Amino acid sequence: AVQQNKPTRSKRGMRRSHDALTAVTSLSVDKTSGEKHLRHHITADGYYRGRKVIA
Amino acid sequence: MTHSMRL
Amino acid sequence: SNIIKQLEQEQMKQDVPSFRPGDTVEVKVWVVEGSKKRLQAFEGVVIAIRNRGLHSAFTVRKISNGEGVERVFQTHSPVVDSISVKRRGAVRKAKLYYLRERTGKAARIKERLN
Amino acid sequence: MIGLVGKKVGMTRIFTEDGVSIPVTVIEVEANRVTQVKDLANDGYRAIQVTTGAKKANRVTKPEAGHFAKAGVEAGRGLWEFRLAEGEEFTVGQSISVELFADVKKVDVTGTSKGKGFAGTVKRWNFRTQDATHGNSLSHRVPGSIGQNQTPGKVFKGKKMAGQMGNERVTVQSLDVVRVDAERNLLLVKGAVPGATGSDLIVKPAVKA
Amino acid sequence: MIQEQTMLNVADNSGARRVMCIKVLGGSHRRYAGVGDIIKITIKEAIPRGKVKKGDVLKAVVVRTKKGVRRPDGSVIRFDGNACVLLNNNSEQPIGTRIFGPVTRELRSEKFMKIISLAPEV
Amino acid sequence: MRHRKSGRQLNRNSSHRQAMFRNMAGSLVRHEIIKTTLPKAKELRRVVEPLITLAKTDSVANRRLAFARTRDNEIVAKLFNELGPRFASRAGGYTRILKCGFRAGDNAPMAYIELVDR
RNA sequence: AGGACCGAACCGACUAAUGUUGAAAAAUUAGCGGAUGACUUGUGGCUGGGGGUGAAAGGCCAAUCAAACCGGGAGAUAGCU
RNA sequence: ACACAGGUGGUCAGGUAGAGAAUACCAAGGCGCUUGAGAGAACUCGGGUGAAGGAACUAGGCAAAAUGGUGCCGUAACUUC
RNA sequence: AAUUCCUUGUCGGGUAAGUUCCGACCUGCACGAAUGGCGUAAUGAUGGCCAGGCUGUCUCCACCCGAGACUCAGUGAAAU
RNA sequence: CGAUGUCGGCUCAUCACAUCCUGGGGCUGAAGUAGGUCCCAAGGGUAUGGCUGUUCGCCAUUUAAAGUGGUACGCGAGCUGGGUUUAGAACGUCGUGAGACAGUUCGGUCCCUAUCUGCCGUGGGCGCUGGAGAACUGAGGGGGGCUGCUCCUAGUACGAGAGGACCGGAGUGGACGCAUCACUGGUGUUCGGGUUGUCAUGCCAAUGGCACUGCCCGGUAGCUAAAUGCGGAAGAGAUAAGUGCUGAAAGCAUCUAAGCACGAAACUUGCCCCGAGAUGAGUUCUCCCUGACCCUUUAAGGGUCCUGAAGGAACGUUGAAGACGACGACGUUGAUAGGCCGGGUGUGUAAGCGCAGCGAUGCGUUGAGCUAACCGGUACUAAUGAACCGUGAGGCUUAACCU
Ligand SMILES: CC[C@H]1OC(=O)[C@H](C)[C@@H](O[C@H]2C[C@@](C)(OC)[C@@H](O)[C@H](C)O2)[C@H](C)[C@@H](O[C@@H]2O[C@H](C)C[C@H](N(C)C)[C@H]2O)[C@](C)(O)C[C@@H](C)C(=O)[C@H](C)[C@@H](O)[C@]1(C)O
Repeated sequence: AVQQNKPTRSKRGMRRSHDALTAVTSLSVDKTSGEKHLRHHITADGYYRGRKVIA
Repeated sequence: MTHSMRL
Repeated sequence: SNIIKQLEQEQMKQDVPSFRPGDTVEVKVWVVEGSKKRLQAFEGVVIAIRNRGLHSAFTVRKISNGEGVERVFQTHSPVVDSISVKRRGAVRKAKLYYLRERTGKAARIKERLN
Repeated sequence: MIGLVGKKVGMTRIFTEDGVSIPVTVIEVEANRVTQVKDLANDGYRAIQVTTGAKKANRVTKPEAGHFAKAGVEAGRGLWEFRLAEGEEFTVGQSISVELFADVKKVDVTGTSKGKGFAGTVKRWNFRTQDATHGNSLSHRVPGSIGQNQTPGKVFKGKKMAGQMGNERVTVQSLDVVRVDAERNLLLVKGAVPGATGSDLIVKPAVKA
Repeated sequence: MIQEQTMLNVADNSGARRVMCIKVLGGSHRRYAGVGDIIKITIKEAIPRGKVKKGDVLKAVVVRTKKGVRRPDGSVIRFDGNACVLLNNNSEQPIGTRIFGPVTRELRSEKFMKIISLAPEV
Repeated sequence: MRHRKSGRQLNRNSSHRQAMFRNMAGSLVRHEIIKTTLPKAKELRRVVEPLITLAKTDSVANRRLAFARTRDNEIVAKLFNELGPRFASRAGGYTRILKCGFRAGDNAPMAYIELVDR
């Protein structure tokens, strides 16, 4: 189980290359609020498709 | 503990 | 779905008699001994019925001369000729596997007279 | 000859008049329509390409819409191709029913089987489980020895190990056909064919005589 | 599903009462035997006036199982207690004069036709 | 291998899962809107909505089955007095799922689940 | 009445599994033996290094025992690495 | 060595079934064991059930399954009675 | 034979088949009388064998329930 | 020797031929059947138990056969630890004695989270020279190849009878692989019921918690084998040994020197699966973009504004797909999931009420009531309008071509 001899910065960097976090594409602009939110999530203040559902 | 050891 | 049940609605036979589990029944099966065929009797007690439409089966249990036999029957099969109830039993459990266990006076059960 | 694609819809059983209860499988063989005929001119070999079913107009793309509107055929889900064995031909768009399979007696099925997922070796390669007691320690269903020693010094290529089992295309050959219904667009074959209900069974006449 | 080391009860009046299957015959690595199958047996208990004694080794034929035969309609005939009928080890004809309890229909071919000619029910 | 198996396990044993869905259904029928995790909300649909289907017809034995399912008296009182006739005309779909960000602590997919009268 | 019987507390440690950079430098889980005695335990004493103690294994003597630990001769000596 | 599944002597000891300070569920009283959320592959750990056969496994019935209480009937060789 | 090499001695029982078990015979390499001999009811988490019951130990594995494994968020080792 | 862990068993094996069976042939002191001996042949197959720590062996019973060998006397970072070979103890024996014994007997810790190669799967990047979506060709690789019994031929050829075929045709078995739940079944701690204890909802009735799902009884859908379907080929080529035809060399003779034809489960195809990262990067079809400027190192250029098409991606409902990515369906011109309704299925006559009985309990309402994963429908809830990536006709030379 024990490693044999230590790998380099390259073989560490190649393995760490695949951990690139990608972002969201773009936030949705709300109709009535104008505020940003994720797609199919409510906003930070509560509007969602023009419907104040939590007030 | 003999089993490994070569006697 | 619907096409399978259409074919199996076509293949089903029409007058099957409904019986509860526990009724002593007289089942007649076609038996083919090569060139000749015959109608052969099997009297026993139904202990398990399974309704699936065309895949309906029911297992009749008969003690013959010394030994218990337990034979299943496909209901809408063309081999099983007719189903004749001899008496209407009065058990309440749906499946009757303790009749496969018990013998004699314990294996006897009530009549319905409902 | 030319196979037919259809939908595997469940299993049932038919009863012969003599007594044999034959367990059959119902393929809804919808009538296929050729959409492209290959020939020796451009391709060197001859083959036809069929399609069937129905598809939403929002669901098709403009490439396949142009390919289907090339020769008179409506959109159908999926595409398949058959090899047109040397002495048979069609006009593009000439529909095929299940009468050519009413002529035949022995048939074979190809289709994508069910997917068992990541399976261990006992499920996959029919291995033998080790002894479940007499001191056995954390090694009930594992394969054990996968090589010899220093003299190979490597695992041979093609070792039977655990991994993906299922979701592959597999075939059953020389199934017996019992009944070829015309007006319901159905075929009934004897016994088990691959895939779960809703599969795309591509059916050919059987090669093994 | 009779395999080796299975205890069987006798069905005929050969003189045995309780035997043990020791090998299913016909093919290598054969696991188990069905109702139309010949198996080798040894005898564990016997009536003292029997035609065979305790500790013989000879062939036998299965006649009954709790697993049961499967008729081509989908029927299955599941008895209670497995049963065998002893056979004259080289000649394969039965020993006893009569046979107790019913048998199966699929058995019916010439040597087992001599078996079913004694049998009370089918 | 769960081919056509339904029901979510939620990393809990079955008796805890049953009592948890009972407590969640109690809080949902009482307060009419809650905030919970997303698969908890989906299986809360699968538990809650037969209770409001049960609550359409007022009888004795149906209220005893409500008391068998949810085990509270104020809950069945509020249910068979209010949410019976308030959901009379419709058919199906009494619960509504909105997803609302993530949980700040352990990064859980959060969701407001509510009854549609409010 | 019993170095009697079955069996909790209590004292142990026969079997298997999990543990093996553990939860733990000796355990846990499911079973197991004794359980009114040649028992077990709380508190306070005493015996000490070629010595103590030992229903006796060369076992224990502060996780160290065919001769404890600590300092000192001592920077022993090493034809050996 | 740790906010360590270990170790630590005394006093009180309720309800129901129980012979009982065992056990099952509870009262007074105290906690939910200082990482959570999904998913429901292999594989391992702890468990449950299983057709027909029943030690064929194997070093060996190891581990599992089974037997289990109260009263009455009955109880062999052998014996130091 | 806790002793026996040759040796799985030969004969008998048990098993379908018994290098182990039991009863014998003496040709005791190399038993033997308080470094005890030969017996022995009871007892043993003791050693060998046999039978009944019971079973996933097995023929031959199959499904299920939980805990890890896998993915995400936080903290974040070690042998080498 | 600053460590290459021993015998045996389990799991998994792979190669060689000096071949055990199956296949082809020669000779036979081969009448037939069955054999003996030798040549070719490695595609496939190759016991179950008793004793023993045993490999080995003996036995019992099968089989077509119970192959021989290599691979650290294959395989312990895969399992066991019975044997040998630690510390306890003992018998025989040797020794004055501590102790000793290829003599025995009883008991006696098997550590590890995989860095790299390897192998099994499954993806991200770029490539493939404008971009995109499909469907294929096939280099190459892999899988599979075992066989018995019976019957016909026929009781024929053969032989004094006794016995009894080659070649060919047919069905049925075993062992193995693949597929699927239609049957028979297992499981089915998400469905129904029975039940002991105990607590709780104020109480009776009715339920629920907890006791391994408390213990049990059935059981849907899935998954599954012991269940059910299937598969080993036929054909073809070049052959190994072998048998040949003609034919000289060598007037003859001769399978060979020139030539021609047969001939095996081996090899190549035929069947199945992967398969254009086959950088040799293949083909066919369809679709989508036909704006301007500047600049100098005038270049296969760098940049600015306008335009972003085909399609992909992201997100959501998700799936008999699935570790995760992937793949598949669907996104209101909508049955993708949940719910509702009808049905199916399973359990077995709910509760309440009445009646009989002193009471447990029973009977009518009642085949009632409740029903998971099933089926067919149903927009009732949840799948939002857009934003993101991808643009602007796609180099040079030679050759034909149409103008
Ligand atoms: C708690 C964990 C302990 O390890 C074990 O218990 C395992 C289970 C031993 O096996 C046990 C059990 C056994 C039978 O062998 C496994 C026995 O023979 C040895 C002596 O002890 C190991 C591995 C032994 O190795 C073996 O030592 C042999 C001398 C050589 C052999 N090698 C050549 C192959 C080697 O693997 C040995 C010496 O203890 C290893 C050294 C590193 C240690 O002393 C360390 C401190 C260990 O005690 C330990 C890590 O704490």
